Amino acid sequence: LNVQYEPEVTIEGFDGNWYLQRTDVKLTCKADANPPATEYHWTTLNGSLPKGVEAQNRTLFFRGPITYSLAGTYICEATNPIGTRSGQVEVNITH
Repeated sequence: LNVQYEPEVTIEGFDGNWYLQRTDVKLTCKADANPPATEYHWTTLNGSLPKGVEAQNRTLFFRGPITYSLAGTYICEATNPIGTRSGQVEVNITH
């Protein structure tokens, strides 16, 4: 297209406060750009992946209900010919 921009990374899924007993607590990472992407980077603020999440492509599928060990910042970066952008989300567990 006439416009070329670095991929816009967005987090989708449960919008709001995350409830312990809910399977709706999964998140999807989307990068929107003129070209899809050349590379995709998925990393959390802790640099590691929790044992409660099942990762599939740019989709964060939670294996079940959200737990305290599932709380934190999930970030993803997309590498494109126009640049690299990252999106993050901060999940908190209800009390």
